[PDB]
Amino acid sequence: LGDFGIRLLCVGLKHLLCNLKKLWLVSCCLTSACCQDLASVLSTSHSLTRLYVGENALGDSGVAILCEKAKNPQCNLQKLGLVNSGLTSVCCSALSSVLSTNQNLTHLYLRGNTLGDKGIKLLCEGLLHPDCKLQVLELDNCNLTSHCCWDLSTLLTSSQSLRKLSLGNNDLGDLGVMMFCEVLKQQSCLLQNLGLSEMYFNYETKSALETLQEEKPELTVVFEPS
Amino acid sequence: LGDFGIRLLCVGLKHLLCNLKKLWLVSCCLTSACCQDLASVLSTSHSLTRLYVGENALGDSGVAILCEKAKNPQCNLQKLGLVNSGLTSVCCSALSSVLSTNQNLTHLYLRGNTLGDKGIKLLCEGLLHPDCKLQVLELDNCNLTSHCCWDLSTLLTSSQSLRKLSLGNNDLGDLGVMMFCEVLKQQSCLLQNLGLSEMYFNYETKSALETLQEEKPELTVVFEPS
Repeated sequence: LGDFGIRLLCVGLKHLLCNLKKLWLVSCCLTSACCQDLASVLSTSHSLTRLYVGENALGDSGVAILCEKAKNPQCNLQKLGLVNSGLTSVCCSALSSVLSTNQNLTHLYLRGNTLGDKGIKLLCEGLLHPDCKLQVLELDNCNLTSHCCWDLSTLLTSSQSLRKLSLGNNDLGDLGVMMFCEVLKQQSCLLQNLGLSEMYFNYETKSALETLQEEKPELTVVFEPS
Repeated sequence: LGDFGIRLLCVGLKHLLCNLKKLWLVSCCLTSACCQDLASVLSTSHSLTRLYVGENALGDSGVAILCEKAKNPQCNLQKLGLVNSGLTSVCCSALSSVLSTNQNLTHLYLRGNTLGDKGIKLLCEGLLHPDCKLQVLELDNCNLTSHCCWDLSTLLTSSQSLRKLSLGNNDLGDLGVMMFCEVLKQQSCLLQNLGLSEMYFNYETKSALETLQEEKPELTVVFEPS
């Protein structure tokens, strides 16, 4: 269902009496060209809350379009599946704007996007905003490294809305993770799965993670690979 | 004084009654080809203790040659200036062998060599050896990152011979440095300049470094850039 298919599909999505709530357009050979129509659906639709458009060519220039309308505080978007969209840090300022302004957005899935450390810093500007209500943030293969741990650490204790943070298959660094343990103990509200899957650590780090689960029993799970 | 010049120079260096102790061949348009002759000088010379051959094309394949003779426990080499020699982690196993076996080697200067984290791991195998007597190790622009901090941390407290460690212009990470502070306090003998020059840190890290100097007064200096 390439870009043209979306132009046609959006005819129904923007239509009155269209009560569709969840729409998956994952891997539909889409490009940023279709974002102009999807953005309109997000703006006008009274019912669409779950939009999954990852595994597409909706790169930074595409997300910026979706964000221009998704940032509207009256938008009903709750879950945004911009997974393997080929995003870079370039559009994280747009995602940040949406996170900051759109109080209805509770789940954002960015895995597969090579956002790097710059992207995390930009997202944090929104995530740490008092009006951000994001609960679940997924950051697996996002090409992150240890230099972003200070910003992720900030989110772990400073974001009062965040509940889950699915860090994953990226070379984050085991030392960085040990820092997370120390800060999470400081009354963090991040009680859901912390990810860190497919991420390997030395002994001291693994010990720290096991300790965290015991010392902070309100935490659902670390979910180490071994 | 290219490789040929060295072949001629070594005639005097290998000669009896040649009491030369310090020789600088820095930036002399040398390649690994000359190492065959320099290595012979190191093996036979009764007086040469200071050999500086950096800023040359004496890459990994060149160092391996020098190491083959410098590793000899009867070698009089004390300072080895393999600075900007264009070395990679490939020859660090050779340098490790020298550090482990040659008890007369007290200063090793590797700045400018893109050794990376793999190089540090390999050097540590030698540096942490009970027979290693190295006192000064220079690692400035060595293309290191935060993933080597566990091995450097081990070096900081486990090597009883090391006195100075000139970490420098590399993106080591400020979190990594904070770890160094914590371990140095554990009766480290590394009381000389810790380098970390031209390396910029966040507030918490700078505070930790200033604290280290106050809490561990036997430490000569951290030497932060600001």
